[PDB]
Amino acid sequence: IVGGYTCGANTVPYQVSLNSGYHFCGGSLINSQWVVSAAHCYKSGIQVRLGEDNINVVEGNEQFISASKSIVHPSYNSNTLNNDIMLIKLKSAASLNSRVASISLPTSCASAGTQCLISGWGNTKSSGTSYPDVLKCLKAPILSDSSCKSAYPGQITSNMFCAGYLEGGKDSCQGDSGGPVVCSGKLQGIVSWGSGCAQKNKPGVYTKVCNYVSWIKQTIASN
Ligand SMILES: NCc1ccccc1
Ligand SMILES: [Ca+2]
Repeated sequence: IVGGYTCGANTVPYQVSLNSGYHFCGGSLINSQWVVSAAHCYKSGIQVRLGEDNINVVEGNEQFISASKSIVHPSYNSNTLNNDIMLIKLKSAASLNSRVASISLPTSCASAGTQCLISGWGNTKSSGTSYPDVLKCLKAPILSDSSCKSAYPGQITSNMFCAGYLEGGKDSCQGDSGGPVVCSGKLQGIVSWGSGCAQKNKPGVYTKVCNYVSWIKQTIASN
């Protein structure tokens, strides 16, 4: 997250870190045994780390649980990033508490102008590289479909939305991928892609979660 703020320990209780020897992507806990992330975060050997603040220090609220199963969206296209969503099942159910909690799925899509909370352990610099130890946060509005399409000609599908600031300075970044965009207490987006971080006229692009609620629910019901 570039241009954000320190969230505060365990204040984003649905935020998970995906670890394969190191943090490599975010995700969102949606029930005691399932995480939503980005399909482009897929790999084998995932340990889901819940209850994290500093990802380099054991601070006492962590739960580390291996994945038992990954399910990349049936229609994910890694070239266009259309349908950039995957589900991860935990080998055991997480213990839910005030610091480790699921986030509600949308009942309805969100509209441009809605404020949302974006979070992660990704790069905090738009030029160069500095990766934080503690969780970072950014409040950002959803942008209109027309603004998003103007910023990225030929690239925005019905499964994507832009959020952030056209002027630059505030955005998600590499290492935030897969993490949450929460609006009004609902998971509306997944950190997906863009062009660089926090550059003028290049806002972040997010997977539009409301389009996937039926698939998420029916996948969970049979897996
Ligand atoms: N600045 C948007 C973004 C997020 C994650 C990865 C690449 C780009
Ligand atoms: Ca920790």
